[PDB]
Amino acid sequence: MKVGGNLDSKGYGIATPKGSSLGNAVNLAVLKLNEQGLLDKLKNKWWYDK
Amino acid sequence: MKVGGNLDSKGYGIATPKGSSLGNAVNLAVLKLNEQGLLDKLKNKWWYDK
Amino acid sequence: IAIAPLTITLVREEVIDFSKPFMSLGISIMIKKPQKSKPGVFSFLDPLAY
Amino acid sequence: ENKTVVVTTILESPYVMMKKNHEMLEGNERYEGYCVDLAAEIAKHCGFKYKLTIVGDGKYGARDADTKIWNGMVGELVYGKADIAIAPLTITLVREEVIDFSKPFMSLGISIMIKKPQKSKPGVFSFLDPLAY
Amino acid sequence: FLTVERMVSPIESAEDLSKQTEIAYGTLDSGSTKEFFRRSKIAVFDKMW
Repeated sequence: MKVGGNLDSKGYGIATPKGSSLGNAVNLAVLKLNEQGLLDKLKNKWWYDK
Repeated sequence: MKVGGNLDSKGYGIATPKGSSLGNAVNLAVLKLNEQGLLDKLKNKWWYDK
Repeated sequence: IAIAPLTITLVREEVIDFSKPFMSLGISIMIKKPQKSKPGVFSFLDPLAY
Repeated sequence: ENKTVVVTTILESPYVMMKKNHEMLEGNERYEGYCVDLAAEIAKHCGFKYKLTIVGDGKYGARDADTKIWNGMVGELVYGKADIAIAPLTITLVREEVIDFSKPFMSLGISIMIKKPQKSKPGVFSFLDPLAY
Repeated sequence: FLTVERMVSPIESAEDLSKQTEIAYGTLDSGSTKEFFRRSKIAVFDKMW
């Protein structure tokens, strides 16, 4: 049983080396799927649907 | 009264123009206060403490 | 620099740089808080069974 | 020319785990989970080739207090051993101070796990329950 | 028994809001929310839009 609220606020993010040219476009895709809500569908897939 | 859960997952971040040199250090201070949890303190100040 | 409750969106990302989120936002539902309803006559058989 | 991206990760459910018949599978298809389809769609939008790889030391990544060396996927990216790390990784300052993290796709907090004490309401004996039989 | 605490809410979910027409619902005349549901593909959010 999970009880009590979150003790803090943390976030899951993709690790990319500093100066990597891929950080910006990949982060753009992050904003895309986030705005596309696919994250919700997959989180429901691997958390709620199963 | 607020009812129901969050319909989405959005966020607020400090906006700076592209190429601004202050983006990285200010963001570092953001991660600091986040790790310092002061954001929760002031959020309580202006949301729940009042 | 811009520090305000500004929603982070793609089109906004497309032009400037946003810092990491200091606060997470979800769509909310504000409803007029109703008063405590009186049960009335049906309290006769209401408890313990329907 | 374009090259295959070295994608590093760690086996973690429901994020990353090997398929039940992985032994007769090859390459990226040997694994399964949330972050698998995640990085998959990442390559879908960004249009590149990638390769799913497992972290060597089986850790998230940490900086030695003595040798100052970052281990795990952290050191992998720092020492160029990997191209990108997509995993249920906590974002911390010391981790920001060495590499770059994208905007958080999933916000989490500390949780409290306890047992589930279930006391089913008796049907027969609950009648004569209060004092004693 | 004999407790006036009801706290009954009619909808309790935006889905039920789509499942009703008695209590109207909306947002500002603009905002990232208006574009959100403007572009949302969820049958709930689409019907409500």
